[PDB]
Amino acid sequence: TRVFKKASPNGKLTVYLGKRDFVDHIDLVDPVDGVVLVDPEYLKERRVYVTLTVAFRYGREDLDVLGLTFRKDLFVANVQSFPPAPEDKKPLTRLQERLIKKLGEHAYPFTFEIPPNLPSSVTLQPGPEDTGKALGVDYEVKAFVAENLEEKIHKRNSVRLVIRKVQYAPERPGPQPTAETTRQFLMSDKPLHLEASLDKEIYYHGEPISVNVHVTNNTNKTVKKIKISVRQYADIVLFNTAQYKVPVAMEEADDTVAPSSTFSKVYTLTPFLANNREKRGLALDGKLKHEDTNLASSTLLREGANREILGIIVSYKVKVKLVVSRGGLLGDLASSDVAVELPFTLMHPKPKEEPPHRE
Amino acid sequence: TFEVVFIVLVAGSLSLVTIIGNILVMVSIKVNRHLQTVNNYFLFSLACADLIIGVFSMNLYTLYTVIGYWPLGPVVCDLWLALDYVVSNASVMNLLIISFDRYFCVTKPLTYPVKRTTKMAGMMIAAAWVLSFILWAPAILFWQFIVGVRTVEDGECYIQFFSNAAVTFGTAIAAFYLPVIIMTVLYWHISRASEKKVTRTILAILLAFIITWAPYNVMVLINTFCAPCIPNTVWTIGYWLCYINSTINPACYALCNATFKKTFKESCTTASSSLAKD
Amino acid sequence: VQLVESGGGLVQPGGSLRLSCAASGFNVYSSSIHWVRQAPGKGLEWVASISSYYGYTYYADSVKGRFTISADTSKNTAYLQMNSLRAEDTAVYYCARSRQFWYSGLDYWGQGTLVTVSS
Amino acid sequence: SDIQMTQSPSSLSASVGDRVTITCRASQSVSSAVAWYQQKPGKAPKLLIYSASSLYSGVPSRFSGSRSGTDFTLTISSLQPEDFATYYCQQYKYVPVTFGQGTKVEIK
Ligand SMILES: Cc1c(Cl)c(OCC(=O)N2CCN(C)CC2)nc2sc(C(=O)NC3CC3)c(N)c12
Repeated sequence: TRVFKKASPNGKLTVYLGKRDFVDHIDLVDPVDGVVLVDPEYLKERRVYVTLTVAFRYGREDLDVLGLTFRKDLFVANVQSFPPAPEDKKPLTRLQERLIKKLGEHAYPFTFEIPPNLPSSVTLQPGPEDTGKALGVDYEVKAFVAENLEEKIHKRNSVRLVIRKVQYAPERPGPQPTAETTRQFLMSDKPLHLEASLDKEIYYHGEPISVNVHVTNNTNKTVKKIKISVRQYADIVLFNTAQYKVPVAMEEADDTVAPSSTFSKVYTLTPFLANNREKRGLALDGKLKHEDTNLASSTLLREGANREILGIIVSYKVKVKLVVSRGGLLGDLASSDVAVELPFTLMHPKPKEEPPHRE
Repeated sequence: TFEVVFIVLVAGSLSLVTIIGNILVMVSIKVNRHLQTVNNYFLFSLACADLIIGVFSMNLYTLYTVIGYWPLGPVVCDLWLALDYVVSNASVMNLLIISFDRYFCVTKPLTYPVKRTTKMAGMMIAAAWVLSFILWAPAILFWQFIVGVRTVEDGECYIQFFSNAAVTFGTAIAAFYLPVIIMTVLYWHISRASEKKVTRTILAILLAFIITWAPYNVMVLINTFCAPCIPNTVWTIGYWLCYINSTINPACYALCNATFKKTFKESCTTASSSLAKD
Repeated sequence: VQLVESGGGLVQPGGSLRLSCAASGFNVYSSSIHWVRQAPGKGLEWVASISSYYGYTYYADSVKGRFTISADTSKNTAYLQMNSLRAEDTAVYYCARSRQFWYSGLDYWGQGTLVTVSS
Repeated sequence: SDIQMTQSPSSLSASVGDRVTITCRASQSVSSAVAWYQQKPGKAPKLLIYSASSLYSGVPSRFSGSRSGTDFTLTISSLQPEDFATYYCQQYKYVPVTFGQGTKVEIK
């Protein structure tokens, strides 16, 4: 079939690699592996090394903090492709087999496995102004030559391919998500009730999300308005643990309800990036070049995963708010409200191939 | 008279020394328009204030210190000495800002560079200039008109309210203590997230700063209480030592600003190929 | 699964007409739209494209700016006010959906509509 | 640029039960980003193969095709009467998405 190749500026170091993506099963990932070809005449005595690096930028290199860098590594691995590691004999994949068959004798394989609990390749919306190597997590594979591992990385004789690791929707749909609450106040004993639910548990990007809500206004008060929202809780792990929260989409409704009455309705709304350009810090599902990706898909974390190592984690929650009037013998436009949240999942199905920034 | 030939040589020596590098960084924001950032413009606001001290203040004070008296007159100590405080207070007021980005970035890296803008950054700069001036310039000028005659003469240029222990007890700590208080805690708290040059630079910027303005602000408690036991032989010691602030401080951060430190001194394509069938 | 299309007919040169088509069972935010020309007895000619989930549109270089495509999410419909007719536009026009994620060809086609420029 | 396509041949007469090939070359390299569609007279066309290899779900596997350099090509394994129609190739790697001159299947 087709495979991806790329040769170093020195024209003599080329890498061959089948799939750019590497799907991530809940506890398994496609082993990332390829074959590198070089003109031995050039290689007087140097050794050829290929390295996988999982970097994580969190501050643009132009940042002003003295000394403190902004590029943490999560996992790197090195392999001396040539000399072809006699003691290290690997079970060459059939892909490497066929590649070897095609190219000459001067090609040599390389094969990295991946730690299971690692983040999907995501990048944070770089906003209008800044440029360069964008933020977020990233996976690269370099190939170069040197006699010493710590020696300088002479640019013209090395080549690197970016790589993305992604996940697809769990084939078995989960339990239908929902929640409910009640609120009472110093006025009387009649806590109004509020239940909310979702059509299903997993949604594909653009699948219209439908909230179903019911409310029983027992108390002698009036709900002024309703505000439904879909928010992107994006946890960032570092030396510290911080969490951001960006409202990805929303809607509101002036469906007032009288005291002691009741009401119910289904609303709907769709998360989508189009109208969410300007919001910096938003998380995107990773890019190779500046290809406009889609709203970063929720990380289907394995239950009880050791999220401490996980650089970035993403999750999407819908949230319903009922704002009411506290007026009366003591009250005005200023008043309190109720809110309830339902987490869910937003991912892709399991297709047979991905688009390399086309159309 | 050889010490006179030696000590007076230090006068001209430290006079223009800090004045020279002051304009250097002050122009790199305009000349080196590529090595210049708003987060680095704050460091330029330092030299913006750190210049006048070594130009007008650190120069004229040497005259009164050498002559033994300040024949320039009280009308001269009216605005001149007003500048020294209003300037030095403004410098530290800015250095407070220079200790928040260093926190905001290192603590919450994502909100900060988006939360600010050059239109809002300028107000974050000039307010430090105005606030420190308005806190000192009129009070130093009103101290006479509020109390009457000038409590100090021009044979030893001194403070107008030098004995008014009312504000001089409070104006010192407020303008000094809380700044140095939050600062040393932050840059340790910032070090908590940290690593060779950084720990070698954190205290470096810190301990240098406190070596400058602490003895003045500390001894400022003595004059308000023990005015006669403050020796004039030492009144210029700290005054000249604290004058060294606007000299080493601009030299303190060029060590880290590698981009300005230089300013003041090829890709093939990803492609595919055919793989044969089984 | 179906997809209706209408809003066409006979128009005069330079004129305008908002040919539209609706997608029964397609959240527009997951299925880009395109329109494509067939000159009667000639090869198909792509015309325009809209991708709601990015707001991007792309028009035919031949008539770039001459027409204007758009969409209506409230009804899951797509609009195209063809304007300023250059006479090379008299043809049949189809509107079709991709998968706005992971383009895999024009998997579904409305019945199109014949739109010709004449006097 | 505006990549052009060349559907060769431009017409074809053939017989029932025959296995037949039709090619089209691209003015550049579009890297297998091509789809083959069918269209009968009057009716609206339908996709047949996307990515130049994968047959669409809902087609008889007698259709096939592959890519060699800038030249892709499809084949039918046995021309049923339902298969006598016009066939288009169309790349999509480079906006805008041009088709080819196409190809029309006639009776022997
Ligand atoms: C700034 C300042 C103050 Cl605030 C000050 O206040 C202290 C005080 O109240 N007294 C009362 C009367 N005498 C006992 C003298 C000291 N005394 C001085 S003496 C000097 C200097 O040495 N100037 C240089 C020109 C010689 C100062 N800069 C200075």
